[PDB]
Amino acid sequence: SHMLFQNVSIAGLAHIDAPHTLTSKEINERLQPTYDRLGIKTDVLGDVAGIHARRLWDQDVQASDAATQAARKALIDANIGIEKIGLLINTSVSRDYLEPSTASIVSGNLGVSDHCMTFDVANASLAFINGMDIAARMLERGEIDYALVVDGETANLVYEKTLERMTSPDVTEEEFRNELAALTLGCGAAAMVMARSELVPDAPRYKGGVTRSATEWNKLCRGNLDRMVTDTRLLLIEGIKLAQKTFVAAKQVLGWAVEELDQFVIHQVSRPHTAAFVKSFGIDPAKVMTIFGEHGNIGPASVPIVLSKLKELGRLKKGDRIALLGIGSGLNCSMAEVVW
Amino acid sequence: MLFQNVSIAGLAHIDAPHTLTSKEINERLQPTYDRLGIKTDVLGDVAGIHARRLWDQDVQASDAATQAARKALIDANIGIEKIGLLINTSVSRDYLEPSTASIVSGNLGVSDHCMTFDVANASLAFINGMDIAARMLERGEIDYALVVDGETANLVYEKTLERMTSPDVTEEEFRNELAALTLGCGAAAMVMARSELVPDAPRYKGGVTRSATEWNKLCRGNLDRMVTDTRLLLIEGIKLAQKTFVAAKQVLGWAVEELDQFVIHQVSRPHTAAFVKSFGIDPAKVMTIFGEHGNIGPASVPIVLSKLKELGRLKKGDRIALLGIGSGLNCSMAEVVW
Repeated sequence: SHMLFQNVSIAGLAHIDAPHTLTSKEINERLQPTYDRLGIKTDVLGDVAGIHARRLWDQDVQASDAATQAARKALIDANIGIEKIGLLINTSVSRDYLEPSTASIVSGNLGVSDHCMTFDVANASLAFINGMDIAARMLERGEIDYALVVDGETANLVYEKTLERMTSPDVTEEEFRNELAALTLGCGAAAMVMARSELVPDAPRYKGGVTRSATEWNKLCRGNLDRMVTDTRLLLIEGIKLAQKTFVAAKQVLGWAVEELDQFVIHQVSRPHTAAFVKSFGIDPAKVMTIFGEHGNIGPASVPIVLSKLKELGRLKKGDRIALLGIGSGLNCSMAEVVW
Repeated sequence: MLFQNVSIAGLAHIDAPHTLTSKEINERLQPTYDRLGIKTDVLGDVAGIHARRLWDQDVQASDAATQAARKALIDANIGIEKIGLLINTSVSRDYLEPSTASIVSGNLGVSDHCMTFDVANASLAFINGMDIAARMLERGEIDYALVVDGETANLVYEKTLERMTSPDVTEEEFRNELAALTLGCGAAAMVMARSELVPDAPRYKGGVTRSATEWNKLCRGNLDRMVTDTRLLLIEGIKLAQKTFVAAKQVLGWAVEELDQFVIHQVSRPHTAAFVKSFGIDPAKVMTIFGEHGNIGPASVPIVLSKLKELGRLKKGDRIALLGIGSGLNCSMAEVVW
């Protein structure tokens, strides 16, 4: 068995795209005097990072609100009412308060029953996979019939404040480079209904996968509500090394061979970061969908949003072996498999 | 259906070093007490908090959680390389990203096989963390797990006290920020393990959870502010626990008299007393540290359990109930057989 999940399925899946488009052209327009003062002549966002646009919410939209929208849509996709949900896990980096959990707020909005167990899981960009794993263990045991995993991300504040700091006449080069990665973030939401396979015989199967870590690199990317500081160079270098370890483990327990997988759903930080990843592991780029160019990095929601879009586009066929890959601040790297 | 192969290998707690008494707080609030015409000692006489502990300046949650974790490892007689999972369950947190757990892990020097993340669920998160770890242990995914929790309330005291002594504050502003002055600093950590590795260790049975998420607006807190309505929390919490007991006194075969210890999360002395009274619980079987330490959030339950252990109180076979009502509302009840 290799400790892989049995009889755990995905009954429903949905994503929400934030409505307001913010182009990198517009951002560069604001940053140009700082660019000129700093001697920067290259479009670091559009040409280097490879981000042309990202999406934002309204100011008054909280993480719980975005997650709730995604959740209502996932339930419809699974054709079930909220009364069937026995577990709700929120996995977003963004959060309303220190307490209560964002999950309890979303659950309050949806109207879960008194039997519904809820809490948040936080683990940077890999948290949704952690949420799926935690749910999978309860579903496999048969403690619950259905679970919701939800994730709403809000980057409005970090965009507002970073742009203000970076347009300061007294901003330093170092501070500018430190905070630049925050301008690759985007808003969005995703939700997944998981279920015991007996209940949804034709639904895709979730097997789970492997995790490797490098927690001595926990300082590389630190973020709060209004600010994110990132060592992009070291993230690339140490990320690839960690992914290498995880891939070796993935071949051991998942029996993976790149050419035998049909889709790779990869969490993305930037275009060259992804290209380095794809190249180092000999992956077919035609099996790697990217939304980064127009939506940017949506944290832990990135993986399920891309998966949901793949389904929406009709790219997933019955029998397709789908790899869920990611490197998250930690450092952590998780690799799991979905059989459509 | 309960957990069969899950044990508690190690347990530890950290008491914060600095004492701030309610008498000392009241001296600072006295000019505001003399305005507004307030003559009641709400902290000391009503809430039942006479003191709390604060960390030194610039101590993060991860620092406190790291301290507790080092002690829990020692109590368990294992090195950090044995740990396959580390969960941080604290309300307090260093950043939104990355996890506070990854920072604690980096401090400890966990191996590249160690899985880490945070769990947030108000005062119940430690029990959530124990359950999540318990399931991985039973599946054979890991042999040892660390559940850690450090809380810091230094900033929320500094900020609230600043506000309360401002010349513009009203009687209603004042009252609604007394709740923050019932919080305390502290940290706890637990090592959990597969039972065939630790045959003498206490067994963890798991438990039940009931929720009333319709009341998620009652207690909202951040690092520098907390706003509450304690009165509503009391009635609806107890009502929730009653539903949880129906499930608890069914799945866990629970009967109040046949339980040896009650490790209960405390919001205040009156809240605790009403709970004990409502369910016919022997109050002698309910150890309390609230009077001296205040509310330590989700670390409260493991801290008291650790203190019970250190006292050499618990005996083999003791049936211990971990009980808590958390912001949500959530109510979890679990059993540990010593």
